[PDB]
Amino acid sequence: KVFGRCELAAAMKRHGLDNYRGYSLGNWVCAAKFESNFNTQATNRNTDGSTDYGILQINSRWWCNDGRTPGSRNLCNIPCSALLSSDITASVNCAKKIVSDGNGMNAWVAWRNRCKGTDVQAWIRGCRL
Ligand SMILES: [Cl-]
Ligand SMILES: [Cl-]
Repeated sequence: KVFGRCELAAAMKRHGLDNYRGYSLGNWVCAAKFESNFNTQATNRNTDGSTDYGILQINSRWWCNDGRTPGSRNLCNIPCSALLSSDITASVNCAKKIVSDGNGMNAWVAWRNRCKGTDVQAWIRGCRL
């Protein structure tokens, strides 16, 4: 599924991401835009052999099992394919574990490079929330 910007903001708010660990909703919408272009089916392979999955590009080295990332962990206890669903619940629940892990949203390279320190409220402007 490719979400609209406001549709995704609404879904994320419903799932408890607005101000989760102090990160306002716009941060999450911005991260999703630049990680996946709001596409739940996005995948990208990394040089180390791991793959990033779904709307928030969650990585198989640590967070999910894809059966092809040797010696990896599965800290979210889910198959990586669950992160590609039209239902964002699994992605949100895993993202909450990631952002609690110590480096906050800096875990997402696109967030650090393209959202951090910018006017992220713009991402939710105009939306019925
Ligand atoms: Cl915001
Ligand atoms: Cl933080």
